[PDB]
Amino acid sequence: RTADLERARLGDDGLDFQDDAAQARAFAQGVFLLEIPEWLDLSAGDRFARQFFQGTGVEPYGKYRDLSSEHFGDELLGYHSRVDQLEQFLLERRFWGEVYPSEIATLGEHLTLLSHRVLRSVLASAGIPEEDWHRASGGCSETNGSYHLTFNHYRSAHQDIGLSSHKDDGFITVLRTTAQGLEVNRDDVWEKVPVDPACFVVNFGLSMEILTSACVTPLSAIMHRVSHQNFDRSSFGHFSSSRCLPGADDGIYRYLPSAGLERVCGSRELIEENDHEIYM
Ligand SMILES: C[C@@H](CCO)[C@@H]1NC(=O)[C@H](C[C@@](C)(O)CO)NC1=O
Ligand SMILES: O=C(O)CCC(=O)C(=O)O
Ligand SMILES: [Cl-]
Ligand SMILES: [Fe+2]
Repeated sequence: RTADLERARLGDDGLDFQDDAAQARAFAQGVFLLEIPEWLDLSAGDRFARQFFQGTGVEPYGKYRDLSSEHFGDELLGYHSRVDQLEQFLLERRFWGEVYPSEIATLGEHLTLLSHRVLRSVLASAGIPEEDWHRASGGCSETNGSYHLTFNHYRSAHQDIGLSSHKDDGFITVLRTTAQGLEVNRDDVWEKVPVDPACFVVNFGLSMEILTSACVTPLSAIMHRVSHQNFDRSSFGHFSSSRCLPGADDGIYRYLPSAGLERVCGSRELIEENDHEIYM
């Protein structure tokens, strides 16, 4: 009932699995483990995930509870109480420097560059021509995408599932979890994702699935969920999406082999539709 996931590392040539078969399975499963660089400090992010929901009486991060979507002119952002056990703080990179604590913005920058390197290995392995990467990824093949650094707290007193089954919206999710509860549906069976605090969980979102749907090896956005938590749980994730600013939306594309990119929908449109289905 626990998934047997491939483990990878970022090395001198990019994303290194144990062998080519291991990489192929990992990309086919749509989820794998990525070793956390030894120099990367996650302790401030872990603390933010434990505090952000607690209010201005709890230092240094409880005050972010007070920052609702209105403060950002973007309904996606700020503090959100979900219908599941989950409550969240979500912030897109254009606000990190102004709004996040400086050490949290730094964490977001590290993860953006790490995710950038991961995505480029995946795009190369898909055989998409390099000059199409920027438009295909809505800027994420460089550092031009939309990036959400999102903190999660599961309220165990709520008699809900932790987080309903869903696919992420974008291309790459880098997930930091230190406690059980994350499950994946591979081959129509729910399985627990092993907990390894020395690794990130990496998966693909809907944009990756759309982008590669006409390729010889389509990559899937893995269905996942968080089971009902009897004790509190927290985590955070870095989400890479096609640039989805209000007014500057880069679009979602499917790659047609030998032809080029065909536009499928808007990036914000996909995020809004997906969030709608996840919860209602
Ligand atoms: C783009 C942004 C979501 C903005 O609403 C990004 N993309 C995702 O797919 C998930 C969505 C849900 C599970 O987390 C939120 O409940 N989280 C993110 O931060
Ligand atoms: O908390 C987790 O482990 C998963 C969070 C998640 O899947 C999400 O926010 O999209
Ligand atoms: Cl609450
Ligand atoms: Fe998710």
